Amino acid sequence: VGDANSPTRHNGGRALARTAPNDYTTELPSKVYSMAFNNALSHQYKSGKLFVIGGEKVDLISPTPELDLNRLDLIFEGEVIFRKFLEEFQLKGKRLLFITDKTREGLIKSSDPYKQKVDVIQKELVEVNDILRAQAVFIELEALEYLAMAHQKE
Amino acid sequence: LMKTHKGTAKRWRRTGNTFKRGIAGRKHGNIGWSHRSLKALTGRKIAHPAYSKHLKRLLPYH
Amino acid sequence: PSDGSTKSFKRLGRGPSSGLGKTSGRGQKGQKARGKVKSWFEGGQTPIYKLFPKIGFTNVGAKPLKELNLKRIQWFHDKNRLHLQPGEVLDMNKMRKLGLVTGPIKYGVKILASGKFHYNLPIALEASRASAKAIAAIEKAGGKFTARYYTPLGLRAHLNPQWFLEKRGRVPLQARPTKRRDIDFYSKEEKRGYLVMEKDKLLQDIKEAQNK
RNA sequence: AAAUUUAAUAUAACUAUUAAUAGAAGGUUACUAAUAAAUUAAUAAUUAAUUUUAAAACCUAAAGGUAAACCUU
RNA sequence: AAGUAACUUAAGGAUAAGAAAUCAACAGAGAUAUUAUGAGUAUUGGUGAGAGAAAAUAAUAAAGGUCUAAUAAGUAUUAUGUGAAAAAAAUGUAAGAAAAUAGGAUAACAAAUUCUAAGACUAAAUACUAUUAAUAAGUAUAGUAAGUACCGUAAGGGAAAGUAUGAAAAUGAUUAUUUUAUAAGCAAUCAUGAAUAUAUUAUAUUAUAUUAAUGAUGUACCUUUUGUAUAAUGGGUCAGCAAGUAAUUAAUAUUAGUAAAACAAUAAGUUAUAAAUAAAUAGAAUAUAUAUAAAAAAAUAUAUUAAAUAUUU
RNA sequence: UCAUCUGAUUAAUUGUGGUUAGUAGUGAAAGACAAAUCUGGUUUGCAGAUAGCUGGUUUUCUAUGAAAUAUAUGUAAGUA
RNA sequence: AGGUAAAUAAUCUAAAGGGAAACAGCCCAGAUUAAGAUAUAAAGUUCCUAAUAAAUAAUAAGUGAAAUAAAUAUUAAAAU
RNA sequence: AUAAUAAUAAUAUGGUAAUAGAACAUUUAAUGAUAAUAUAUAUUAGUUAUUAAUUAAUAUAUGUAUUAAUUAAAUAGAGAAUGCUGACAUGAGUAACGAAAAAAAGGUAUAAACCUUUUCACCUAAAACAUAAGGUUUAACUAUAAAAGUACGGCCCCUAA
RNA sequence: UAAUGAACAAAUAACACUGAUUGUAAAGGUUAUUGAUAACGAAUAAAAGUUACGCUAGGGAAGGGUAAUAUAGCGAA
RNA sequence: GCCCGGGAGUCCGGGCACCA
Ligand SMILES: [Mg+2]
Ligand SMILES: [Mg+2]
Ligand SMILES: [Mg+2]
Ligand SMILES: [Mg+2]
Ligand SMILES: [Mg+2]
Ligand SMILES: [Mg+2]
Ligand SMILES: [Mg+2]
Ligand SMILES: [Mg+2]
Ligand SMILES: [Mg+2]
Ligand SMILES: [Mg+2]
Ligand SMILES: [Mg+2]
Ligand SMILES: [Mg+2]
Ligand SMILES: [Mg+2]
Ligand SMILES: [Mg+2]
Ligand SMILES: [Mg+2]
Ligand SMILES: [Mg+2]
Ligand SMILES: [Mg+2]
Ligand SMILES: [Mg+2]
Ligand SMILES: [Mg+2]
Ligand SMILES: [Mg+2]
Ligand SMILES: [Mg+2]
Ligand SMILES: [Mg+2]
Ligand SMILES: [Mg+2]
Ligand SMILES: [Mg+2]
Ligand SMILES: [Mg+2]
Ligand SMILES: [Mg+2]
Ligand SMILES: [Mg+2]
Ligand SMILES: [Mg+2]
Ligand SMILES: [Mg+2]
Ligand SMILES: [Mg+2]
Ligand SMILES: [Mg+2]
Ligand SMILES: [Mg+2]
Ligand SMILES: [Mg+2]
Ligand SMILES: [Mg+2]
Ligand SMILES: [Mg+2]
Ligand SMILES: [Mg+2]
Ligand SMILES: [Mg+2]
Ligand SMILES: [Mg+2]
Ligand SMILES: [Mg+2]
Ligand SMILES: [Mg+2]
Ligand SMILES: [Mg+2]
Repeated sequence: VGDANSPTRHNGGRALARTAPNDYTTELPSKVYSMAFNNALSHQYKSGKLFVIGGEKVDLISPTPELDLNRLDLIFEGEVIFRKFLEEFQLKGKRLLFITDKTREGLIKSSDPYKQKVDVIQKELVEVNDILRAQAVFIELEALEYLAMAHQKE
Repeated sequence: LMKTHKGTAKRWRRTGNTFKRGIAGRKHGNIGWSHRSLKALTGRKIAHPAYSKHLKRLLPYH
Repeated sequence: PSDGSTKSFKRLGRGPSSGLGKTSGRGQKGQKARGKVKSWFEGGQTPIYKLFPKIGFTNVGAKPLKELNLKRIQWFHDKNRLHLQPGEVLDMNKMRKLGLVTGPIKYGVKILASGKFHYNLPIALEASRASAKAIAAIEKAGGKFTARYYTPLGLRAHLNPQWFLEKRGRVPLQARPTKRRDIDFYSKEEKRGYLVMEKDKLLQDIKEAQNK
């Protein structure tokens, strides 16, 4: 017997212990990442679960209706509206992802009752996982454009 | 991090894939031996395959 | 993941049938089998490092130049990725901008004649030097080569003076050569150096000094 | 229309990271070693913030000693 | 190993460092602190084990500059003994300067550059603690008890232990079925009667299960060995725990992305794009032409390389 | 422990307190003792010292499958 | 010398199966899993124990019958 | 011009050290239907060329899977360390129960062992009576060990080492 | 067919190869040569004993074989 | 190798480097 710290004995240490902050971070070429992002988006579009929202920037064929805007934004009434929307679109239980050009605080507030199934993400911080995870994605037109620019090709 | 074995570096030098080195045996005790024979002991020489692995490990950045 | 990307790693000491059972690829009972012995240990015979004489020295004054072949330039021209009517001289900076010479440039560029037989561009070229053959080729083409001197800092300035401008609203002027060898090189006619092709003041000054 | 589940939260865990903020009583046994306000905001009681205020034995190198919780001034 | 452990002393919320007698190279920069690159490069070592910068470019950072010295000798310097494996700045002992018309900085000298010692202050990035908030392919033997019980004269060491549930095993008693008092050996396997049990298709001359009639076959397992039934090692049985992991690099492979470029794209930088030489101002059209090295007037000769209506490696 | 044996006014025995010990004391000297035993204690730390040595290294299935020779070795239990 | 040192070949090492009573190294034969009809290897065929019948000689000692003990002596038998 | 499965012919399939290839169990993370007629675990009997899973019956949970599957990872698999911890065996109901003198009657149709009486014994310059030190207060105990001091100690005064 | 010795560190010459701010130098390198490690692939410039007071890790890195000798017996004399 | 002590030479004894 040696000291009582040998992993051979019940009270002792662990052999080949893992220690404090374990670093699991890995690399990926930026281009590859961009491609992956693009691919994800494409997949979503193919599914038909990509929905784009916008107005101010492009000429509209049909005129934007009253009582509803193109900002991706909303007891507080907003929550009720959100609920109604959900009911309409048959996507109550399923997880959804709002990709937003800026911090639409109101929207987030409205959604937070359904926080478990709702991601609300700022443009720059959207992840491939988040898109893939989401059963239906709602994105601003401007945000979409930005994303495209980012993960271009050249 | 890992580092070159400096002795090895001093002795050996990288030429394409392999390494070159000075022939051993010429420093002294040369007289009486034929100068045509000692011509062979001058000049560089290329690393034998046997020891290439070792060389590689020794000098990982060459 | 893509087929062929990943393998299972070999799990040692995990039962006999796995293949790497008890001894776990080590064999029996050696120093190797438990303790560490340096991979390149030779058994005590004088090692490959210790046997041979140590040779040469590293010239720290040396400045290795990036080589650039006429052939590459020609290829670029053919492609149409070479825009030189705006800037009539193709200097090192210009080359780097183009892509022509890629990666970092520490000391300078030497032009080399690889595709001299197929080179035909009536262009003004500037670099740290060029092989005789290359020079000849250039002259045949009806082109004009001159070989300039750049110190590290000077070279850096040349490559992107924009940065310098951004920093301190100025570009540092070009240093004269000071090392005798360098001076000699630039004087030489055959090397096509910028001291005699431009008729520099420095040379004149030197001459004056010699006289008096 | 109340219950059930799911996820989060305590005065009630530690460990690592990241971000913010700041740089603080133990014992012993007993003649047990306690509190009192005011002002301001919120709404007479109120909670909070800002304050002043009473008590608090003995021991824990240097009133001076000793064999810590004792003795001597 | 290592100026690490340890001991000792002293201060503070932080401390240290800090506005060049610094770096550099004749072009320049402009305090410190420490992270990427530079770079495992220069430097160095019984030239072994091994050790290893700086400039420069980037980040992090804060307003980062600013006088508090009547501007500094037993000081600089020298000799000598010590002194961060590479780069000095320090220091014991004695000798001992100079006024910006002057000093320091490099084996040495000559030029030239640059800074001004012997006077000073300095936030921020940082270290450690404590609290709060968040995130956990973290912990219920890293989940609050206890520094208690107990052990030691002492320094010191140091347990168990949440609540439910529990047909887990080892282990004990008992009952049932079956075998067993003329039989001898890893206690199993295969053959093979008989007895018992269960079975909602046993229709039976049935099927499974249990069971040491009887026969044949059968030197435990591991370790270590030329070789083990060995009378060589190890294990009383069961349950739980007990061993190829991580960081920073290098080389090969496979697949993916991009591709004469790749990664990063603030600028750098890394690898590739040209081989060779100790090094130097040298360097590419079938080879018999050419490049580099030794040689030389130039070839030859040796080695390695490049080079074949087209679209570069 | 029992028996037997030796000293038993002394270089005697013994109580109470104190001093000297870990490169290290004490020692009519045996390397004897320094808290059940020391050619130099114990505890904490350096610390996961080092070990060419011993032991151990946990599922299965497939394919291939050796060596114990030479050379060198402060080397012959190792390693190239 | 079941010794020691090398040479050649095999086997064992790392090889189970049949034989050699038992057997690392001998004699045959290389087990992917079964099945069990036909060839068989080495070894065997009174029983134990899977399988046998013949021919010609010799032996009378239990010689011998899967591990041959020598010089020599005696007795016989052939040949010259 | 592929894959999956099935044929036909052929060759190959012992294996230590070792190399190569392919799977399964366990646990965690990402995605994720479903349902008490469901699930999880266990026992028994089946099934599939079977370390695994599944079927049926049975028992216990549980308003119910980090469930199927694909990835990512691992404190990822144990008869082998004179391993470690816990539990339980074996020797075994064996050795021993530690210097030894007990008896009766009664407490008490409860006593070899507690108490009382009597008898007998043992120690007696002690196994007695006073004390010092020491210590889980062990005592004749909580209703508890009483001091102005003189063959009473401390503190106190005074010093030794 | 033997007549020999690595690297490292020193030393002497030649080379014109680099010359750490430039120029010189110093220093290094290239070429040629020098002296030994005989335990002769050379651990360091430099190294002997004892332990029955010893300790740790390990390994075994009278029996069995043989019958030279011994005893005993035979054949020949 | 260099310098001594007993013009050149021999024969002897001291040192001084070399000692990787
Ligand atoms: Mg194996
Ligand atoms: Mg071995
Ligand atoms: Mg082993
Ligand atoms: Mg081995
Ligand atoms: Mg007192
Ligand atoms: Mg300070
Ligand atoms: Mg200061
Ligand atoms: Mg260091
Ligand atoms: Mg100053
Ligand atoms: Mg005790
Ligand atoms: Mg055997
Ligand atoms: Mg045993
Ligand atoms: Mg005493
Ligand atoms: Mg003695
Ligand atoms: Mg004594
Ligand atoms: Mg095979
Ligand atoms: Mg060894
Ligand atoms: Mg033998
Ligand atoms: Mg073996
Ligand atoms: Mg066999
Ligand atoms: Mg074989
Ligand atoms: Mg076979
Ligand atoms: Mg017989
Ligand atoms: Mg016989
Ligand atoms: Mg096989
Ligand atoms: Mg494990
Ligand atoms: Mg187990
Ligand atoms: Mg097993
Ligand atoms: Mg075990
Ligand atoms: Mg018995
Ligand atoms: Mg008995
Ligand atoms: Mg008894
Ligand atoms: Mg008794
Ligand atoms: Mg009675
Ligand atoms: Mg008396
Ligand atoms: Mg008494
Ligand atoms: Mg030697
Ligand atoms: Mg030797
Ligand atoms: Mg020696
Ligand atoms: Mg013997
Ligand atoms: Mg014998």
